[PDB]
Amino acid sequence: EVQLVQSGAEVKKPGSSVKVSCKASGGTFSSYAICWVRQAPGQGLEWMGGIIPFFGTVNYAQKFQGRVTITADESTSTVYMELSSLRSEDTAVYYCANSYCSSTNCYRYYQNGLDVWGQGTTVTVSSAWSTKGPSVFPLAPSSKSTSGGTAALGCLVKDYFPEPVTVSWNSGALTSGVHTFPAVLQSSGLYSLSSVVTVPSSSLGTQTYICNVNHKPSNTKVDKRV
Amino acid sequence: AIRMTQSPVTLSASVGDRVTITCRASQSISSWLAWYQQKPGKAPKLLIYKASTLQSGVPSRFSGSGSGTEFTLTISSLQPDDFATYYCQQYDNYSQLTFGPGTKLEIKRTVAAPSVFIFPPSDEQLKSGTASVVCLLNNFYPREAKVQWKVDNALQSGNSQESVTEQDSKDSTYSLSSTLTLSKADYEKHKVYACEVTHQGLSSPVTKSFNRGE
Amino acid sequence: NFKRLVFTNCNYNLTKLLSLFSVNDFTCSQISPAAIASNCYSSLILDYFSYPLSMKSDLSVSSAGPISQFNYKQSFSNPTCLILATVPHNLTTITKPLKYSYINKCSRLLSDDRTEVPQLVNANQYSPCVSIVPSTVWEDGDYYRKQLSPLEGGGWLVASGSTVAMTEQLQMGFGITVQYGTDTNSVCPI
Repeated sequence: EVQLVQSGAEVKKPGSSVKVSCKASGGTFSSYAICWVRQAPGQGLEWMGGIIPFFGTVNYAQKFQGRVTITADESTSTVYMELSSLRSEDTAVYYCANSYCSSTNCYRYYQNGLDVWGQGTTVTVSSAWSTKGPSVFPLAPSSKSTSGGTAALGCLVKDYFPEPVTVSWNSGALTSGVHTFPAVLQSSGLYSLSSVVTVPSSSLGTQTYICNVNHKPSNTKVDKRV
Repeated sequence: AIRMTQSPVTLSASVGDRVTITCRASQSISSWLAWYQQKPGKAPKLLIYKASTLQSGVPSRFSGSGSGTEFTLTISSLQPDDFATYYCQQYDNYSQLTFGPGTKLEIKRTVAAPSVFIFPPSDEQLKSGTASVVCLLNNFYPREAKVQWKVDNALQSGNSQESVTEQDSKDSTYSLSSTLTLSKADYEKHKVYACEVTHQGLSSPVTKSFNRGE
Repeated sequence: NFKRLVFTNCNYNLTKLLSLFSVNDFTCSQISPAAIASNCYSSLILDYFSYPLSMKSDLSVSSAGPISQFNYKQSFSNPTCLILATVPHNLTTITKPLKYSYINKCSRLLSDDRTEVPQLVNANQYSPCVSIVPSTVWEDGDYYRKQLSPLEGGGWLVASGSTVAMTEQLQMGFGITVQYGTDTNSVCPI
């Protein structure tokens, strides 16, 4: 039962240097082989850098060749991936996987199975964008829609650089008809997203709907009454 | 020297239906092409190794067969847990483990027409100096939904931000949000705004337009 | 011409050579990939030769490929590990030759040239044909026949070589044979 633990999410700058540590256990350190892969958000999986810790031999993807250096310490069972000249494309999640351990039933050092995976780290690249506070902008109800049965209203979160925010409606009362949209990076180097709830027109007049936004890095909770 | 082409992405299979996915290597690896199941937002999981044997603990009789460049992956019975993005890895001559582009697997259901909405920027938002126009599409089974912005009946390019939610487990439906990209200036130049979505479910193209709102 | 180095009664660190290179293949027959490095034995033999990584299928414990029969072989009884790797080229210590060459055909051609019986090299021995062959094969399927004197044994002794060609970077083949000993296992890795 091989076990892999990876570093916490790190936010840095383009042109900086990133060091992510992959720690392993539950399998012979000399026998396992650590392979580093990068998954771009909403994109196909790619592999950058393959290293055998005991041998110390390193093979790198042609696209990332000369930009990624991987060093493994057998004594601490820690593998460090070093990337310099950071770019916006680099932002993604990084996974380290140890091939099946040998010493009994293997002979290609990979062969049977191969890869167990790790929790992963989301590295975010910001040129000068420090932690911002999310601003909730109301979606105006103009009563333009002629459909009584379906009325849709929402809150827009904007002006927050960090990746994770969570928004509840009516303190989580309505979990039906909610369509939260995944945050999207924009040229201004920050993420923005909107959460929408569909209610009958008669209900909208009778009850008020509150969107509550929680941001871990900001540590700020904002409630907007619609 | 090594490149990977997978089966057409977004294969349409309903639960209980056989799924066949094939990825072709650039050259003749012959004996090494593992299949990986990736759950969205999470770590990948191993499936068939060398494309000849199942990894311990993989159920549903995942079947992988083939030789040289050609390799196949067939699931006789489909289950809700089974639906996930599927990738293939080329190994041995480990100069470059090249992951395949991958194929998304989604439930197939009757085409659903998308509800069309549009949200005007609030007066406080205008006072902020931010101008955002958002059109919301909802409940459309096909992933493809080309969305365009019309000002004075003219298409706007590079002014669109698109966010698509994953299919609901309960409804298997998709929603699309399009944004103006927050044109802080030049909003004064144009008095009209329109958003149009092209969809198979819509009998005719439908445009939601707000002019001089409020 | 596989260069052969034999190491006796010396402690080691095989990782130093591997870390310098970029390894692509490490097949260990009858043993674990690291078992040879982790456990220590009577003597270690290391071979290095100009062999194309591209002919991965040709290099196998059992194959009908030409190298097995003529260019190179390893003892079945002893555990044998083969490493296919690549120098980074950052080091200028190792320069590159012209092109890779291998013996496609080594056989006892009769004085008639009708019936032919193939000559198959055993493990640990250079092929009889390689003495006739030089260092590199200039053209595809070059064949060399040496006039044989009665003192040599008479008949026809023939040799053949085939072109492979080489990429910018260098592909090399490594052959490792490990011998167990009753007590003299002194070659090894508060």
